[PDB]
Amino acid sequence: ADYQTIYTQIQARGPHITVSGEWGDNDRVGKPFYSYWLGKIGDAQIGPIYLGASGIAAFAFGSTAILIILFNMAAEVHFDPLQFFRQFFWLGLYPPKAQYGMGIPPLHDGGWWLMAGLFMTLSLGSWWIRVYSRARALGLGTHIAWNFAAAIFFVLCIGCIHPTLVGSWSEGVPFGIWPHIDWLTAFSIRYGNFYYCPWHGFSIGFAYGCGLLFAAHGATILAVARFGGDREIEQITDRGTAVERAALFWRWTIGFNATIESVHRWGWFFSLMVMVSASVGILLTGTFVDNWYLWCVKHGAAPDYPAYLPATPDPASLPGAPK
Amino acid sequence: ATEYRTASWKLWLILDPRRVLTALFVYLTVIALLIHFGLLSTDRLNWWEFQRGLPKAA
Amino acid sequence: ATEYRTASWKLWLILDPRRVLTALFVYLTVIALLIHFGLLSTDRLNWWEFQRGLPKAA
Amino acid sequence: ATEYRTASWKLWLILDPRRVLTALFVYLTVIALLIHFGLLSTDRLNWWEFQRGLPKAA
Amino acid sequence: SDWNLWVPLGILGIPTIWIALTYR
Amino acid sequence: SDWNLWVPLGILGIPTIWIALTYR
Amino acid sequence: ALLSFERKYRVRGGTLIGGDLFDFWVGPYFVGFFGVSAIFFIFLGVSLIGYAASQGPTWDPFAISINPPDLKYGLGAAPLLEGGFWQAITVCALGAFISWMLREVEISRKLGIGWHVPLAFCVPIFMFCVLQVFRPLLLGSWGHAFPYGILSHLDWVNNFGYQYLNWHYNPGHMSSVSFLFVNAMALGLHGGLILSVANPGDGDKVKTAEHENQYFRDVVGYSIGALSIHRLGLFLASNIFLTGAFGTIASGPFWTRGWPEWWGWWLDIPFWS
Amino acid sequence: MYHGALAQHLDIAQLVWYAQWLVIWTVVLLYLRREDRREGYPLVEPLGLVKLAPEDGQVYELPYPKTFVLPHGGTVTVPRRRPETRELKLAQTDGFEGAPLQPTGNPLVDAVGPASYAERAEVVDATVDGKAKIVPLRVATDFSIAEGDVDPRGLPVVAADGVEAGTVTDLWVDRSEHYFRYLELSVAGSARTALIPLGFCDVKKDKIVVTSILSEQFANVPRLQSRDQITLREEDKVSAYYAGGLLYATPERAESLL
Amino acid sequence: CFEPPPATTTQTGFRGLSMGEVLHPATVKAKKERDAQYPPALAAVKAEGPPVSQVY
Ligand code: BCB
Ligand code: BCB
Ligand code: BCB
Ligand code: BCB
Ligand SMILES: C/C=C1/c2cc3[nH]c4c(c3C)C(=O)[C@H](C(=O)OC)c4c3nc(cc4[nH]c(cc(n2)[C@@H]1C)c(C(C)=O)c4C)[C@@H](C)[C@@H]3CCC(=O)OC/C=C(\C)CCC[C@H](C)CCC[C@@H](C)CCCC(C)C
Ligand SMILES: C/C=C1/c2cc3[nH]c4c(c3C)C(=O)[C@H](C(=O)OC)c4c3nc(cc4[nH]c(cc(n2)[C@@H]1C)c(C(C)=O)c4C)[C@@H](C)[C@@H]3CCC(=O)OC/C=C(\C)CCC[C@H](C)CCC[C@@H](C)CCCC(C)C
Ligand SMILES: CC(C)=CCC/C(C)=C/CC/C(C)=C\CC/C(C)=C/CC/C(C)=C/CC/C(C)=C\CC/C(C)=C/CC/C(C)=C/CC/C(C)=C/CC1=C(C)C(=O)c2ccccc2C1=O
Ligand SMILES: COC1=C(OC)C(=O)C(C/C=C(/C)CC/C=C(/C)CC/C=C(\C)CC/C=C(\C)CC/C=C(/C)CC/C=C(\C)CC/C=C(\C)CC/C=C(\C)CCC=C(C)C)=C(C)C1=O
Ligand SMILES: COC1=C(OC)C(=O)C(C/C=C(/C)CC/C=C(\C)CC/C=C(\C)CC/C=C(\C)CC/C=C(/C)CC/C=C(\C)CC/C=C(\C)CC/C=C(/C)CCC=C(C)C)=C(C)C1=O
Ligand SMILES: CC(C)=CCC/C(C)=C/C=C/C(C)=C/C=C/C(C)=C/C=C\C=C(C)\C=C\C=C(/C)CC/C=C(\C)CCCC(C)C
Ligand SMILES: CCCCCCCCCCCC[N+](C)(C)[O-]
Ligand SMILES: CCCCCCCCCCCC[N+](C)(C)[O-]
Repeated sequence: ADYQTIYTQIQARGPHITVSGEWGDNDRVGKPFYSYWLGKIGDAQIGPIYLGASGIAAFAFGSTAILIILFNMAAEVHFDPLQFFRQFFWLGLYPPKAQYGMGIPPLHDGGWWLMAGLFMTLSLGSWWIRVYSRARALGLGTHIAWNFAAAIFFVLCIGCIHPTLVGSWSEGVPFGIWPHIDWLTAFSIRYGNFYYCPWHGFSIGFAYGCGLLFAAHGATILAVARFGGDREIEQITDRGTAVERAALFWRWTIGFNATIESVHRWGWFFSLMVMVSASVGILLTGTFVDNWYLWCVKHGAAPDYPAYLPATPDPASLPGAPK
Repeated sequence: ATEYRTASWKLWLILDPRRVLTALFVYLTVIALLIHFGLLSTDRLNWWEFQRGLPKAA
Repeated sequence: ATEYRTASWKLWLILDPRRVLTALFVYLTVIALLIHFGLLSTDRLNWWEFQRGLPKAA
Repeated sequence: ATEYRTASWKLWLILDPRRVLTALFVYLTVIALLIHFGLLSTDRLNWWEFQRGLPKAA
Repeated sequence: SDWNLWVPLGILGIPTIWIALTYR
Repeated sequence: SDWNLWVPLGILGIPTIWIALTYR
Repeated sequence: ALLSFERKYRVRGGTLIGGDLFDFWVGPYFVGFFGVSAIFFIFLGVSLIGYAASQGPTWDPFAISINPPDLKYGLGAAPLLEGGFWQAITVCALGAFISWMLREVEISRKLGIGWHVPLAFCVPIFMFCVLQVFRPLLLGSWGHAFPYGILSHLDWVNNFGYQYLNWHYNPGHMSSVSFLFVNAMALGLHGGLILSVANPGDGDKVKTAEHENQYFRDVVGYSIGALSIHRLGLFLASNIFLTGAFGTIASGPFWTRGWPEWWGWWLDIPFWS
Repeated sequence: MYHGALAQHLDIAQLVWYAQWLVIWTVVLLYLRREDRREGYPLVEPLGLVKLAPEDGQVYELPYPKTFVLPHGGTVTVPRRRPETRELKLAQTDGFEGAPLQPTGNPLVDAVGPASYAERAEVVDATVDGKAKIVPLRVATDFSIAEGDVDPRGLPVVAADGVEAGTVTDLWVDRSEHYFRYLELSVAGSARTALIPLGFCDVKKDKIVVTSILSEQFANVPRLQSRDQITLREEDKVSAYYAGGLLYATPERAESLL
Repeated sequence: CFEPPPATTTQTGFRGLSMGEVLHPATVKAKKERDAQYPPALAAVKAEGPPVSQVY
């Protein structure tokens, strides 16, 4: 085979050059070290890191959040250290279990949930700023920041916005491995099956889309790596045989192609759209649709199947039923 | 070698004390924890708690 | 060789003490663990607990 | 050949002791484990536990 | 007690011998 | 107390001796 | 009909099967032997869907469905309307897929590029095969496969997953899901990063490769490097299905309890139980 | 009475649905697809009938031009009109639109099909400092191989025949990526070094195996202009030569398997 | 842990929907053995004499 696409056979070492920012060249932190193993898939060098304010802040809120989360998880196993470690995935920080509408709930029932929520929110933001500022610091464009934005917004939607529009904190996602997942099912059951929500559709489309696209783009570049097609930026400004082939390949197959530059747009667009599509769906849910299946039936989208075993009338609705 | 009987010691020319030291430190620590906690998760041989072992009693 | 009978020793020219050592360390530790825990998971052959065995008793 | 009979030995010119050695090591270990645990998962031929076999009894 | 059943002995033993003798 | 249950001693002991004697 | 640079590349040869007779382009499409074959399946398979859907009970595009045969039919053929057409299409499907993939091989041969693309395309094909073919073989019926139908297919996914009591816990799934997410995020970053360097805003000069590196080594303190991201993308993408395929095949043939119960192995290690 | 009901059958969800669609398509069409036509358009025609306009809907098609201001001076405008004026040594099988072409002479030297290169700017690729990006390890003395790898310097280069083509002189490094791009070997029989892309050779413990081309055709790998630096065009030239050999080394590489 | 094949399967809803039960044949056997200790019916007796209310 061609081994040079899978891993790197002969590794290189030498002096790395620092691009001086607009500001905060000073707030780079740590002794850069190498990993020979890591060097077989990517660059081996691992430090330094930029610090600065946004960072500081993000960590600040982030940690507080984490602390509140974990601490409460411990409190669930009554602080038994052995049990904690065994039961860890099953432990969580839950939102309120009674109906208080949108009132700040008691500490012991959802209160702590809410606090961690707010702090997680704040870290996300601080981080956002990091991403956005750094870009501007180095004279790049802001695309990453905007993609990241959408992601954050979707977190907001399922965290507080949706709860708000229906007006109960009870609808919040809980913190914890298994329990954040149990949420998914509950939430779906409640809103009459999410497979039937169109935005869930869209989203998934775009998500699989990403799969397809990365596999394709990924594969395409490696296929043309022999002509130095991995040098993607010089290819943009001075088109070489590499991407000429890459283009041709796709044109001869699906019958239209991209450019080396624009394929990146497509990917960036699909990525974004996952998060956006999602957000919409979440906003609509509870607010305008109560039961997504029934809704799909009102617009006759829903498939209907004959009975295999005899059809069963609901017993509640019989003459002389109990309760 | 200062009146040594074996060559044993040459091991440290082969092995690297810093690795050994550090490894034992960890190794031991873990075994130790396993034993402590593991014991304290039985009914007999749990000090720290009331004998809810209910040894044979009831 | 200093008064040897076999050439056994030449193994270490081939094989590397440090590997063998580090490996054995691990190997034995794992086995030791398996047995210990393994035993302590039975009914006969658990020290560390009240006789869960109900040996013939009922 | 220092009083040999066959050339069998030339195998190690071809094979590499270290590979053979290290593999046999693993191969055997696995079979060993297989048999041990295998046996200890039956009813006849479990030592380590009370005769669950209910050999004919019930 | 190994009576009538030399099966494993044969299986274990035989090779043991010819492994001894073939590769000298 | 090993009553014809020299079994583990057999497995433990035998090699112990030849490991002693073969690599000298 | 040609890109300005297209002509110098349009040369004969590098077909896998049957040489020169099929070696031509219709417009921008390269045909080849497998071109022809693909088309044939596509056309037949689609037509077959239509006819089949015509004798359904609806024509709402979401609501149309071609279901596989009952479980009683085993691994045999079913009446055409009672699951047979399902069978038909499934073959046209495979047909199309494979012809598609081989066509790609022919194309790449002609261009002197690597075969990474076709191969990559092989992964989903396999998963299709896993779900429609293998898993049903192992349970011994076609009736275990999924139906063709936009909403219909999801119903299959849905029930399947509740057959083990909470599919979220199935460890194959966990891995696959993780990849799905990482992949998406990573495409976003890769997308953005190139775009930022190329279109730096204002009359700022286009930046260098070093700026890509700097940027990430700032934000998260590591840069995977330019080639390798491509390599890595391909990897993430691919294990979506590679790992999942394990969880899928497992459910039924190798596990019949709820998926959560399976974590019992850890939850129940008797030491700390 | 219901939340989100615009009629007895019309609800706000339903409307949003279409809305969503609308946007998607718009972006796709009125944007993304335009952005795609920055290279190689407008379409060209060497058979068809009086056409200054692709698939119809599209001669707007091309977006208005960008202007990439380049890192080390100068501007590029996209889309462009970059004309191919190499005179291709390719005869047509038929005069037909989309019937394939036959090379007239040696395809590897005449640079056609998989052996064709793009006419890139005849300049050296640069670092952020203004040094040359791609250089050998005679020049980049600061750079080195990672401890734990095989130094290919000294090894025999074995070609497709099973015949030693020559011996490895050097590695060439990308200074801004810390990555090795080329082996520079000494083609035995002549007094010349030829540059092979590292993606065309399987490096072993003892030998470098080159499946791409035959031993005899190492003599004709494109010559470098300078000794210690490589232009962007020379890169494409070198790469295309070996890849072209994947279809043109032996006559059977043409043919189908049966 | 990785429970070996085959599986008993039934169908409980329309074809192609993936509805129905999935059993490990082994496990069923074990349960069936267990649910067999149900002691057999006692030998039926001839209804003869007065009602127990007058006897006891
Ligand atoms: C185990 C789980 C599976 C699954 C789970 C699943 C979920 C949960 C969802 C879908 C959705 C979708 N799935 Mg499914 N899926 C589909 C296709 C589809 C589309 C109807 C839609 C979006 C696909 C997409 O954008 O992907 C990426 C590819 C892109 C963007 C390129 C374009 C592809 C195009 C959108 C799909 C074209 C297919 C045609 C509509 C129908 C067939 C062809 C025609 C000519 C007969 C195909 C063709 C196949 C097979 C087997 O070939 C299949 C298998 C499966 N899906 C597995 C069974 N899929 C979503 C949906 O919309 O459901 C309502 C959805 O929510
Ligand atoms: C039984 C329930 C189901 C369900 C329930 C469901 C719900 C309720 C929702 C989705 C949603 C989605 N579902 Mg679905 N789902 C999907 C896939 C998807 C995603 C495309 C999309 C969720 C968006 C996302 O990517 O989240 C992952 C990305 C996230 C969460 C963003 C994270 C970014 C964030 C910045 C992360 C960084 C965090 C920091 C590091 C902080 C650290 C924390 C500290 C402070 C402690 C597939 C492919 C399938 C299949 C194949 O069946 C499926 C079936 C189901 N879903 C089952 C039917 N799903 C969402 C949606 O689209 O609804 C319309 C959604 O709301
Ligand atoms: C009812 C029966 C019991 C039983 C039956 C029993 C038997 C029959 C045996 C033991 C043995 C052992 N038992 Mg025991 N047991 C022990 C612990 C022990 C260990 C002291 C010893 C394990 C030696 C070993 O396996 O080597 C594992 C690892 C080794 C040897 C590594 C060192 C060698 C290495 C190759 C050399 C390299 C050293 C370098 C300096 C370091 C290199 C560093 C590297 C990483 C760079 C504990 C802590 C308990 C408790 C808490 O209840 C207990 C209860 C019981 N045991 C039950 C009461 N046990 C064994 C023994 O030999 O006693 C001493 C033994 O034969
Ligand atoms: C209640 C049930 C659930 C469920 C049941 C489930 C099952 C049973 C399976 C998955 C699987 C998967 N699930 Mg899960 N799922 C996932 C995500 C995923 C995917 C990562 C993974 C694989 C999808 C697949 O098989 O593609 C299918 C795509 C295929 C087969 C490729 C089709 C492409 C084809 C080769 C080419 C098609 C070309 C077109 C016909 C051409 C037409 C186009 C036009 C241009 C002509 C998420 C993110 C969620 C969330 C967020 O909750 C979720 C929830 C659920 N899943 C619910 C809990 N899921 C699969 C898995 O891996 O399980 C471990 C799987 O088997
Ligand atoms: C389709 C769109 C996709 C998408 C897109 C994008 N995603 C992005 C970006 C874009 C564009 C970024 O630019 C940004 C980034 O930069 O990446 C490079 C980012 C991010 N997405 C992350 C994770 C992620 N993305 C997910 C999903 C999707 N993303 C969706 C799918 C998921 C899922 C799916 O779950 C996950 C988990 C992080 C890497 C990063 C946030 C960092 C943060 O916000 O920091 C917040 C800071 C903290 C939490 C503080 C940490 C404190 C430590 C651990 C210590 C606590 C210990 C304490 C007890 C004691 C203190 C002592 C201490 C010293 C020990
Ligand atoms: C991890 C790997 C990822 C990945 C990778 C790659 N993906 C690739 C490639 C790579 C590398 C290509 O090289 C190839 C391609 O060309 O690039 C565009 C391709 C392609 N992936 C398509 C769709 C796609 N990728 C999906 C998934 C992933 N991709 C995963 C995530 C999904 C999901 C997830 O649903 C979809 C729908 C087509 C656009 C295209 C082939 C067209 C075709 O196949 O032609 C042949 C067939 C047709 C044009 C029509 C077939 C009609 C048949 C005969 C009968 C009707 C269909 C019947 C089966 C009913 C089912 C419908 C029902 C469910 C309601
Ligand atoms: C004129 C004349 C003589 C007529 C008589 C002749 C006649 C009638 C003859 C007989 C006809 C015959 C025999 C055959 C018909 C033709 C034929 C073979 C047809 C096959 C056609 C067919 C089935 C087409 C369908 C196309 C298809 C399957 C899918 C459409 C594409 C889709 C949905 C893609 C998913 C969306 C997607 C990922 C878009 C991505 C955008 C792009 C362009 C990605 C690709 C791409 C990537 C990924 C890069 O990395 C990249 C890197 C650098 C440069 C470029 C690219 C690039 O373009
Ligand atoms: C060049 O410009 C650019 C850069 O350089 C400037 C960048 O650095 C960057 C990006 C900057 C970065 C820092 C990139 C790093 C971003 C990331 C998201 C990297 C993180 C990746 C991971 C965390 C790995 C993912 C791991 C998980 C999600 C957890 C999964 C959990 C489990 C249990 C998985 C279990 C199974 C596995 C782990 C592996 C299973 C594998 C198999 C079963 C089979 C393996 C298949 C193969 C090996 C392929 C077959 C082999 C051959 C074909 C030879 C970009 C975007 C840009 O393009
Ligand atoms: C000239 O006209 C034609 C063309 O050019 C226009 C063609 O290209 C073609 C295409 C022909 C080719 C060989 C194309 C090149 C070959 C490939 C691309 C390989 C891929 C081909 C396939 C996967 C399948 C093609 C082979 C067949 C359809 C043969 C049919 C075999 C049988 C038994 C049909 C009779 C039905 C029964 C006996 C009932 C029992 C069988 C079942 C229930 C199986 C159905 C259930 C499944 C899950 C199918 C899975 C099994 C497979 C997909 C092989 C044809 C046919 C046509 O003649
Ligand atoms: C107006 C008023 C009063 C309040 C407004 C408050 C507000 C903004 C609420 C909104 C809250 C939001 C956005 C809540 C969002 C909650 C969400 C999305 C939770 C989702 C998932 C969380 C998961 C999966 C977390 C599990 C966490 C753990 C198992 C423990 C945390 C630990 C780690 C991640 C490891 C790091 C720790 C290590 C260094 C030791
Ligand atoms: C459900 C999400 C899928 C969104 C649709 C993706 C757009 C496919 C691109 C078609 C390109 C059309 N064309 C040939 C004019 O270029
Ligand atoms: C891909 C997701 C499937 C659900 C989409 C719902 C389709 C609505 C269009 C159907 C026309 C009927 N309607 C809305 C007027 O009642």
